[PDB]
Amino acid sequence: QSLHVATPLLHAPNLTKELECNVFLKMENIQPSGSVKMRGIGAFCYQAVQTRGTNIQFVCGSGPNTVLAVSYCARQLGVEAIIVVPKATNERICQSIRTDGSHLILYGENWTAAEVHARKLVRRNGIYVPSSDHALIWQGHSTIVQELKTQLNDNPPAAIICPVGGGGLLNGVIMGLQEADWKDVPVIAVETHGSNAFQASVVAGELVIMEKNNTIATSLISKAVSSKSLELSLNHPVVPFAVSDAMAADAVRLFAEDFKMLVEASAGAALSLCYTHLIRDILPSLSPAKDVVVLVTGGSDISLAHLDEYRKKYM
Ligand SMILES: *Cc1c(COP(=O)(O)O)cnc(C)c1O
Repeated sequence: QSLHVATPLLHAPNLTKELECNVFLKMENIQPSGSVKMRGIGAFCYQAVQTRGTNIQFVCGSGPNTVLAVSYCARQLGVEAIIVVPKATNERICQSIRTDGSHLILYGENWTAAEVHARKLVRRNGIYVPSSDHALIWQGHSTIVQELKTQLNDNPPAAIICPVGGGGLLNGVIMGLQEADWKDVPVIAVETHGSNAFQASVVAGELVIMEKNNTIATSLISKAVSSKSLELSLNHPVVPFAVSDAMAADAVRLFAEDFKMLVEASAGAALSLCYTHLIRDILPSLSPAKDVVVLVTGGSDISLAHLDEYRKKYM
């Protein structure tokens, strides 16, 4: 069936009180490998093996949580994995990949360069695993909504807050909502100002290309958003919103204090709409009779030293 697991939907009572609205947190940090990537990437990897067999090699350099998901899936599926990460990568990320039995290569100043290098390593029976832009990834991610429907007792929420990098998760959410007949549920698509290709693309009505962007929200860096994201944004209620690195960092700190979990600034971006109350400015109708769902995407590009740095720099 699938490599991902059903995850908890936690009530956030201090937030619910503060916001005068029910806040639920969808906990993707519980997935094998530590992030929501397990859904999308799990689906891609599973299908690749069903079609191509177990003599393939998975190849990936497309971001920290993608490579972790690929490493995990390759071990579960009994397949070779070739993984590239930037020269200065978090050591536990490296150890996890080695422990899985993947072949780890250290290369590049950032994840874009790791990806560029990884792409050149794909041989005749190798398959490159993208982070976001593939139909299988969207299908995999869409499983989150089927779960949400059950967990919320078929009551459509007032909004779903969804971090956006390349738009894979976004696409699965919107597609899941259409399949669930929740076509009217707004998705708040959150990015940081440092890399806002989705938001910029919606303004332009075409795919904006960005180079050299950086942000603490590593998994949200993308040169462009998927063409599918822009297409779906025309036919479903989507609100693009951007927050600062300082807001995302503060949310990571607050979530660690409140829920005792360390999540990436990527997930912190979505949580920041609640912690800052900006959600109320976006949806002025919110009331204690209404529900908001935050997709807490998890991620492994976070550590105690990140939290030291965030506190010093942004607070
Ligand atoms: C992949 C990911 C996202 C959203 O990514 P897309 O590229 O838009 O699919 C958000 N948070 C984390 C931690 C991720 O790994």
